[PDB]
Amino acid sequence: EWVGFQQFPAATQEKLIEFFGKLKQKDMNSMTVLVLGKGGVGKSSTVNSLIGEQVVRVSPFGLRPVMVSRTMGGFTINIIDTPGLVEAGYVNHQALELIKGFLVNRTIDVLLYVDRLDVYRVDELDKQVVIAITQTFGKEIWCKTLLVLTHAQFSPPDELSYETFSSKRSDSLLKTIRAGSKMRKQEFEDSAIAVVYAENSGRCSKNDKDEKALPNGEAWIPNLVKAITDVATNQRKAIHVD
Ligand SMILES: Nc1nc2c(ncn2[C@@H]2O[C@H](COP(=O)(O)OP(=O)(O)O)[C@@H](O)[C@H]2O)c(=O)[nH]1
Ligand SMILES: [Mg+2]
Repeated sequence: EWVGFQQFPAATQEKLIEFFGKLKQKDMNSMTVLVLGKGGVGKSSTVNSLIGEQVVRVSPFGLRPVMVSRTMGGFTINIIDTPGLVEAGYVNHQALELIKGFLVNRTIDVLLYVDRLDVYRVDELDKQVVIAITQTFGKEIWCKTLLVLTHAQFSPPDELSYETFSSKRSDSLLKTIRAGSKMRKQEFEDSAIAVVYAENSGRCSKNDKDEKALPNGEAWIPNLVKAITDVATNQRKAIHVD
């Protein structure tokens, strides 16, 4: 049993059942979502949120990946949660061979590249991480990618709007994904990487259906699974590691 699914709001399960069924007609009855990111960004919390139960560890401070599989009515979602890819402000190459080792003989259907919304810049390290992922998995992982921005409930401090701040922050990271993967114009706009927002804090405003809602009113956990279901299905080739 997927026990976390009975603890979702009534309207979140209505939508999840509707998205899993839309896959079960392309004859896909399972999918593998890899979760990659720097430490601190909320990768483990987004897994706990998606699964609807506390299944991976949550911390302000390693070491092996953990696969989390749940089945609901003929459909299997496997989500791999990884160590942070960063340490001492340098790309951690060991955490990357551990993730690489756990993925040999697996088919990755979606990558969720996770970062925080609530951050004012991107640097060399952010690009060093994009490049290490490209060198590990191939430029093709970015055709199966979602940019997932946690802390979505943040309020920019400086008299500057939520949509101005977040479209700048998104633009930033997508431009860093492009440069770091050294993809050409045509290849980059034809992976057309979507940006989805996450609010994992228990402090998170609910909408009128008890769904964890973004500042615009939308149940972010349905938005995330619609988007996952879509990359899993966009008919770009999936990433088999061997
Ligand atoms: N407010 C808020 N805090 C978050 C969110 N996601 C994660 N956190 C917090 O950030 C810290 C790092 O979380 P974790 O999920 O372990 O991220 P990881 O290191 O990438 O696995 C924890 O103390 C979390 O509670 C979010 O969406 N909103
Ligand atoms: Mg973690």
